Amino acid sequence: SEVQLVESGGGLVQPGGSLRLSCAASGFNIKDTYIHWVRQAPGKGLEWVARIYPTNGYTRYADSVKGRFTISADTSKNTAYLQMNSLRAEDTAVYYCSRWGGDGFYAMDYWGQGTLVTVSSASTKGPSVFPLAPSSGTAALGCLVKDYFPEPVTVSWNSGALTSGVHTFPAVLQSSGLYSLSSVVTVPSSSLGTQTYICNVNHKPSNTKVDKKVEP
Amino acid sequence: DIQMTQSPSSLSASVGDRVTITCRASQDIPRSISGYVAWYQQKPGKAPKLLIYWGSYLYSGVPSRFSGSGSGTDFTLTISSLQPEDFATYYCQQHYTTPPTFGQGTKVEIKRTVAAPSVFIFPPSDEQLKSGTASVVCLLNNFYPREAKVQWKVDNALQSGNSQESVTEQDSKDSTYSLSSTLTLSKADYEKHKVYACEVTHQGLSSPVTKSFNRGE
Repeated sequence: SEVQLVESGGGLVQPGGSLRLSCAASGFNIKDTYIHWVRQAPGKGLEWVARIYPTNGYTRYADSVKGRFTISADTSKNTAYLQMNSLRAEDTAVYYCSRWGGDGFYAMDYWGQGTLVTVSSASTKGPSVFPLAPSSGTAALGCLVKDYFPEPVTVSWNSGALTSGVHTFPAVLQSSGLYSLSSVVTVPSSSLGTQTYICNVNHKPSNTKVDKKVEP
Repeated sequence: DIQMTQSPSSLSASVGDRVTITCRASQDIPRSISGYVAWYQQKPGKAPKLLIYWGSYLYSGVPSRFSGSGSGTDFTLTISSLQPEDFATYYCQQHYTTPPTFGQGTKVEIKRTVAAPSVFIFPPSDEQLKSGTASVVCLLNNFYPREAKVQWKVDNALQSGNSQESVTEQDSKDSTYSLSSTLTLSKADYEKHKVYACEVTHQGLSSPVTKSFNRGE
């Protein structure tokens, strides 16, 4: 099988709180190289924070996290970990697992998809989902995903079968402190009444998962 | 602690153009030294991807239009023929020593022909009004360039402070943007006004376009 790094464990956490991220490696043995965590705060750049050499457990950290975060690796589970303690607003970021290619290769050739860590004292809230209904040779229709926290939400259409013309908008933070987004799709007005359209909203922070039928 | 300082910060270029991005190390390194910088491409909401390693070596699977070079303190990424897929933020990195450090990033946007937005308006759902709030939504679909102004008008009364906009990242196939504007009103307020309008201005429109609806049809 193929080289691959899958992060997990992210989510909402209160200031001063703790959290532990995992990074499952596949298609190579993490013993052969270094594993890193690199993070990216919203709208900012890439910041290396820790590295580990699994075989002997050697670790180094960026000053910004030194004394609060700990990296480790379970060779038998081929998995790396980031124990984050005493968390602060500034640690809010997408956390990526990456690696060094190996002995002669200090570039980072594989990264995971990243896991979002949101440090905040606000509590979890599932979205309400309302339809954005079409009427009047092209139609537009959508779903309003409203009043949820924290980020993120996934939206697909017709169980992933409809992706052409789809736009899912970046969330905006309302003055109430809850996020709201819309997801729209343009289709041919002939299909209206024949083919039905449903959006699959998913908010794993609240284990909310809702389908909604959009029609006039 | 080697800092990498990247330039320019943002740029706009057309399909087919040669694009050149620059990166400089803070530590004085001589011309006789090279091959310690790598370059990464990050699309919105995705992991960065390796393009170039050791200054100038092309990573497997990466299109031949990307190339790098450099020595001493100065390095360069070149895209020989910019493609619409190439919308992304580009980051350089030193792997001379630890800690690994990155440039600030260079945002590449694709310049293309002007396209006016297609505009659509959506009244609030019934299912929503029960909750005691009403959202009206205006969609500006697939347009270029990004600058566009949306004004709400309620029975001609121009609105302010009760709406928020969101705009998508440049599309990787057609290089357009889309935009949503959402007008949030209380039910009591929404009930006591009749015609709800959305007025869009954009350099591709000879005259502003207005989509509207009357409450209840």
